[PDB]
Amino acid sequence: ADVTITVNGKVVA
Amino acid sequence: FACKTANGTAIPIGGGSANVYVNLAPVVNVGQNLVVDLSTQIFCHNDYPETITDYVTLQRGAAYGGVLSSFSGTVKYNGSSYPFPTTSETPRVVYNSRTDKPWPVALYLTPVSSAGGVAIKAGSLIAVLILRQTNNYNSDDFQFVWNIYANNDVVVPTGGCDASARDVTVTLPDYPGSVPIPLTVYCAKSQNLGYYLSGTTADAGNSIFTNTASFSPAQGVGVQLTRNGTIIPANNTVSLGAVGTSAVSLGLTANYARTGGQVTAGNVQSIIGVTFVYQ
Ligand SMILES: [Ca+2]
Repeated sequence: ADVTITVNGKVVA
Repeated sequence: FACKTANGTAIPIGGGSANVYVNLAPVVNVGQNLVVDLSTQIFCHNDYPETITDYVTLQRGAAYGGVLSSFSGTVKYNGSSYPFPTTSETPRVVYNSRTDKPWPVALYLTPVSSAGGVAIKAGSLIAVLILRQTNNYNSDDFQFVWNIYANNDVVVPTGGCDASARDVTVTLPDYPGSVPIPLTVYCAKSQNLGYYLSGTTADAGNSIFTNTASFSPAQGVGVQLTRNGTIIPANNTVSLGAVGTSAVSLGLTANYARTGGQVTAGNVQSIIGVTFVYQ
């Protein structure tokens, strides 16, 4: 890939 | 104590602000120095040199627009060099004549690594320089604010089509939520660009990228990229079209998407590739 996208998320309780 | 620009605009006794319009080198590359010499446009003079001596300084200098995001710099004042944007008040220059003399200020700006294409666009605010005037007479402490604008486009040489960054990481709000993704592209010569996404998906529509996290991973959810209100499946060409020296956004947005189960707490991570298609 020309660009790599890292997508950080989080689910709380 | 008064000041005046080369293009008419002046600032009277007591301080005040003024917009300066400077011509810039339309092409500047890495290692080369873009020089904004303001000793040819900003002039000042002492109104009562027979009784009062004026003291003038470059109090603070801030970078804006393309200078702030594509240029590292120093500032020349009365022969001495200082960090730009400034972090301390400079020594003073004495003004003791009614004859309008140059304000000894110059900007030395070198392009950074990420610079390329139209780094400084026309009519855009490139700097703000605060002159500070005092005297040995009164307790006058006046500020002459100078808003430095670029008259023209400044292009950082680039070869072919290059993207904003190679590693773009974006953080999502706690489930659920969405985030814009800061990703741009610029081409030296205007070319028709497209692009597609790559990665591992969990759905039949091949759009919901799997949560790659192996620390405390949250199940049930994944990441889905959207553009112009429309979900972009993996391996699906999105044509940006005519792309030139101006940055053209890919318009991506990171979203949460449901797998087909029930969402549990924990980390979420997806590594999505962007590959450009030419012609
Ligand atoms: Ca490329």
